[PDB]
Amino acid sequence: LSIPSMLRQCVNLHPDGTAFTYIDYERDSEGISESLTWSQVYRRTLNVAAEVRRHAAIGDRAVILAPQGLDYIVAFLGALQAGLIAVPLSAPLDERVDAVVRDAKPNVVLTTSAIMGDSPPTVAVDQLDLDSPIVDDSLQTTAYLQYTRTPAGVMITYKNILANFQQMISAYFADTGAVPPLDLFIMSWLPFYHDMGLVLGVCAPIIVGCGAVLTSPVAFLQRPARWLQLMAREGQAFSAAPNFAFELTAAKAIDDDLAGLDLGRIKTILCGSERVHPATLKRFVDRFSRFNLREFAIRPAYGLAEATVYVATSQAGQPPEIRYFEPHELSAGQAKPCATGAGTALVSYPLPQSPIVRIVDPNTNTECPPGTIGEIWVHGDNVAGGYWEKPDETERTFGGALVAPSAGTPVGPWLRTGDSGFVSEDKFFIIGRIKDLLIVYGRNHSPDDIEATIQEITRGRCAAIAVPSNGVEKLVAIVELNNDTERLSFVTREVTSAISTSHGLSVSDLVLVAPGSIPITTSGKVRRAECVKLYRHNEFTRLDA
Ligand SMILES: Nc1ncnc2c1ncn2[C@@H]1O[C@H](COS(=O)(=O)NC(=O)CCCCCCCCCCOc2ccccc2)[C@@H](O)[C@H]1O
Repeated sequence: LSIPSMLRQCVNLHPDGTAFTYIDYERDSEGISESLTWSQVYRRTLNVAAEVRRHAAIGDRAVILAPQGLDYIVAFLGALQAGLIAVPLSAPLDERVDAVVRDAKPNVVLTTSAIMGDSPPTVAVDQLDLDSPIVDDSLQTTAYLQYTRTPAGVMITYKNILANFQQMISAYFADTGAVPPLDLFIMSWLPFYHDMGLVLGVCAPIIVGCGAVLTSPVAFLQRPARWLQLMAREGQAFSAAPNFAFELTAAKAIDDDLAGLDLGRIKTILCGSERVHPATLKRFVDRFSRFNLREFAIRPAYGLAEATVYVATSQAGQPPEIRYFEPHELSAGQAKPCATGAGTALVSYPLPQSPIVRIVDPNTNTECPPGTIGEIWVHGDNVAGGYWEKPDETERTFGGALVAPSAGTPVGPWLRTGDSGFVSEDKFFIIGRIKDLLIVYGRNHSPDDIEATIQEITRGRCAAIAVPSNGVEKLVAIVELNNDTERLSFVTREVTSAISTSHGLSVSDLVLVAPGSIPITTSGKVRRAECVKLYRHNEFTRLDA
């Protein structure tokens, strides 16, 4: 039923089995290990549940404001144990944190003494005696709020979680009868305050019944090779990452750091949370196949917080499948398949069985014929019931109703994803986020394709954004370069020409910025939203000024 009850079952079956292992690279460049069996994490959880019960009631929200580590896991679990709606947030570094706190009106804050320095009662869980030897007041419905201009908290129920896990276990392990191997372990460096990192690092170990090897996204960014190192531990690894993490690892990992790594036991590496670029997948597999990385272990995956996490993934037992389409028709709105190597390449996602996806005209609420691009709509029991205390926004995002649905298609409710895609053959494809699209003379260009063009030339971070000006959208590219005045001219004319010939677009402004200037998250590739208003308020410093 609930995560607390599943954790108590983990303790019953395998009290002394290892549940969570956290590798901390902050003091020791090589990582200090600290591990909890099922019984020990349960004890900590119960102690946190006792402490939160002094401050909040069943149903109250509990904000978690801790760094990545075991204390975060035990704050979150202890909150669910005492029947509180957890709110996983990031450690203060912030304005969106106070906006979330105002929205969720929490009755307790769970944090650590270290960031205690950075009103509801505040608990430093590390300063609690967490290993001192009941509180099962768990809810059977709402587990936690997942926060993503006003901050909207996705209500995630235990039903959402279990349904998404059943869909996930079945698609990821369809080749083994929806049974994961005995050898499975979870490895993740993804932040626990993002949906991918929370469901994979914290929730999955309990629901699947395996242990997790965990670390911090700052450890991964410092030395991406550690990711491969930790996945190559004993057993069959299951991990996940955004596309730029695949690129970064292919780029910055030294073959000396990988002395004697066996990557052949890695069960699954999901690639998600952003557009999956075939070129990235090929660079990753071509560079790490030497260590026995299996190509069928790379699994592109699509989802969003509003669907708990998972919507679709590639066929189990096969390497990712790539399809090719004519780009002029793609911008026109039509998917026309073309020969291998011609046109744009898109990762083929098999139409999922559960949840179900449809391609729908956002202006008429009617399905699109195959090959016609529209908005991806999602139906299924993993789709959240709404945004916390936001009835109107809930209605606009979750209340998709299909007019004259096709045979076998529910009328509603549909989750409108904001993503543009199409169906070809019996696979569907994701173009990208609609708000990020560049519309020029009635045509639609995707910023992921523009940035993939620019990157190959720059080898750095990009953002292709749309700046409105006197009734149209103008193309602007924020381009990170390594840090003379001719060399700058070489890159500007190269990139400008590459966008001209590959897209038929004129670049209205190329902003050469230093590395780190484009807003990125720890798990977000680029916030093209933020780029637009940083550029409009002239907050960028160029290298050629
Ligand atoms: N594959 C993709 N291609 C293109 N765009 C993608 C995309 N995925 C997300 N996006 C973009 O990102 C938007 C959503 O952003 S978001 O709300 O913050 N959330 C996200 O993006 C998260 C989506 C990730 C996909 C599935 C992650 C699996 C999670 C762990 C499995 O645990 C298990 C399960 C079983 C066994 C062991 C472990 C989406 O609206 C879309 O625009």
